[PDB]
Amino acid sequence: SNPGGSQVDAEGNPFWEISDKRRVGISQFKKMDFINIREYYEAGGEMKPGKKGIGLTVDQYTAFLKAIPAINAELRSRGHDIT
Amino acid sequence: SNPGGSQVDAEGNPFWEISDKRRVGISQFKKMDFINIREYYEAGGEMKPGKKGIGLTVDQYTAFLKAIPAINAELRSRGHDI
Amino acid sequence: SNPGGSQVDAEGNPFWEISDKRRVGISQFKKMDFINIREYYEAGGEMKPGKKGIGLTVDQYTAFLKAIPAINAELRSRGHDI
Amino acid sequence: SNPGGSQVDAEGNPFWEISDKRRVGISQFKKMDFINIREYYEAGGEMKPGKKGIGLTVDQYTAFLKAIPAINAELRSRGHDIT
DNA sequence: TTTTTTTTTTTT
DNA sequence: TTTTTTTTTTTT
Repeated sequence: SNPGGSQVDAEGNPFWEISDKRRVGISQFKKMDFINIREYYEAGGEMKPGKKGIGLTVDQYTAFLKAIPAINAELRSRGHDIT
Repeated sequence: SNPGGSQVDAEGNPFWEISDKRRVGISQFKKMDFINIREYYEAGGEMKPGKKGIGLTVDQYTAFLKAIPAINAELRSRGHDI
Repeated sequence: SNPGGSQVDAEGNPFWEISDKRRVGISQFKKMDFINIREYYEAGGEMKPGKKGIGLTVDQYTAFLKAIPAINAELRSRGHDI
Repeated sequence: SNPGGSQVDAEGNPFWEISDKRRVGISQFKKMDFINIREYYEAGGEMKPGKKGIGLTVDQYTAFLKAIPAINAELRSRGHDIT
C-alpha cells in the first residue's frame, strides 16, 4: 500500500496503470503539462512509451472530463456497469 | 450549447469534441465497446479517424475513471485549475 | 462453371469457394491487402466471416506460394493425387 | 542448406515458414491429412500451435490451388508483384 | 464474446 | 502506409 502517493516512471513522472501494458501519466514537455494515455513496452530492463496513445493538453483533458457523464450514460445503455 | 448531449457521425456512433480536431468516441468492434480518444483529419470533405490516439476497453476506461482524482490533484499541484 | 472467374460479396470483395462454407477472399484493411482463408457462417440470411481462419499479408501469401511444390510433393508421398 | 528435405516440428510433422510466427505444415489427424496454415507461439522452450489459423482437408487445399491464378491476377490488379 | 500483419515504439 | 484489447492458443 501507499496512500497519498503514486508510482513514478524512470523519467520521474507519476503514472497510474489502466491495463498491464497501458498507463495514464502526467508529463511536462516544452514547459507544458500533458496527460498521456499510452501503451508501454519493455525493452532493456526498462518500460518505454509506445507509439499507440495520445497526449492531451490540460484543456483537452478538461474537455474530456466534461464529457464523462454522457459517455457513462452511453456505456450503461450498452449494458455496462459504470459507477 | 448542448450540455449532456453528444454528436453522432455518419456511422451512427456517438462522439464529444475535446479540441478542434480531437474526439473521444464510442464504437463497437468485434462485439466489444471501445472508447477512442483520437486525432481526426480531413479527406474528401470528410473527417476521418487518424493514427494518433488510443482505443480503451470499458475496463480500461473505468480504470482511468478511478485515477481521475489523483490526476486532478497532481495537475492542481502543478498549478492548474480543475 | 466459371473457370478463371470469381465471386463477389455485398462488400464488393472477391472470393473463391474451397468448400461448402469455406472461402479464400481478398480485402483491404488499414490500406493493406489481406488474403483470408476462413470459415463462413449464416446469420439473418447472410453469410458472415467466422472465427476460424487466417488472414495472410501479401508477403505471407507469396511465401506460401513458394512452399506449394514441397507441400504437393509431401502429399503425393502420403498417397494423394495433386 | 538442406535441398530435398524440410524442417520438422516437435510432433514429427513437416512445415514451411511463411512469417517469423506463421507456418504452413502437413499433419495427420484421425487418419486424414490436413494442410495447416497457423500462427505459432513460444512457450516452455517449445513452439506451439496458436488459435489463429485453419486446417484444410486435401480437397479443400486442392480447391485452393485451383483459385490461385485468379487470386494472383486480383493481387496484381491491386499493384502487387506476384510471379 | 464468429475476418484482416509486422515492425517500431510520448508529450498541443 | 491515418480507429477499436487481452487472454489463450491445431487438424473436415
